[PDB]
Amino acid sequence: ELKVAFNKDTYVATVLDASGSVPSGSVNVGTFFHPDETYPDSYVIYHGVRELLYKRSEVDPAQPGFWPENITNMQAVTIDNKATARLVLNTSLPRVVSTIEGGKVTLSVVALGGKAPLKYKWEFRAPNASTWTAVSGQTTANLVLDNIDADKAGEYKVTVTDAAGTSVDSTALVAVGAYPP
Amino acid sequence: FNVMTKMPGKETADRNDPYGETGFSSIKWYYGILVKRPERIAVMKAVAPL
Amino acid sequence: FNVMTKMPGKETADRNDPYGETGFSSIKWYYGILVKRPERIAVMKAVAPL
Repeated sequence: ELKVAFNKDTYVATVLDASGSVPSGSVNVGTFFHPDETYPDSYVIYHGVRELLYKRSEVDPAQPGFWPENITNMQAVTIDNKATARLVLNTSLPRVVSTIEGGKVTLSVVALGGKAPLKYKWEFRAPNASTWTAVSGQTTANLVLDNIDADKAGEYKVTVTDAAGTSVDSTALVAVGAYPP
Repeated sequence: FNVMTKMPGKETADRNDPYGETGFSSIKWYYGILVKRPERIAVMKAVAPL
Repeated sequence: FNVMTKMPGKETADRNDPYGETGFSSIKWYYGILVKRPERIAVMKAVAPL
């Protein structure tokens, strides 16, 4: 929920976060999900400000309005962003990794979003199951599996969660050939 | 029925969308009815079986 | 003067108005002055009665 303000004089649409403070002069014009719930990788912040100022009024950008009198000249507004950058995964886990019993498989994920305490998570699904099982201990980015056994095969999924609520995940299926004992 | 369509390209690119990655197709029409003789229309209203 | 006019219909139909029923007409020009000898232009000021 990115909150947008708007000052009618300077024509600056400050896209604040959910807990921002509206600048002296600007007025609340609405809220929109920057990572759109349904199509998450199609619209940008501009594509959300336009949908917010269309339902506004040139006479006073505080009361709602429509087509004959609304803020649709999208050249004078200057979006001034002060909302934390979306949690994006710069380097996701490989689609597939495959070693032999005894080898060392390492998985690494790099996240570039907005928060101080970017905490991590790790789960594990056996390749016949349905629910994810918590990988105890490893909670910091790179997960190292040394002397990997056959039972430690399946699908591993990281979950990079920021400070407030945002989370991004990425999976990596792991296979291990098992020579006879 | 009047139909207006603008396919994406050099026909939808403008100062608010310099690239032109959108289109639309709007259909509008004008309709009206004048009843000269209400006596010549009969309506019987009843319920129907489920 | 430069008068630019777009009639409602084909021309003025963007995402904002798919149906397209808004026109306009804009006039614009360019004016400037150059006082070659600002000594032959004299202004005398006073008040006037009701």
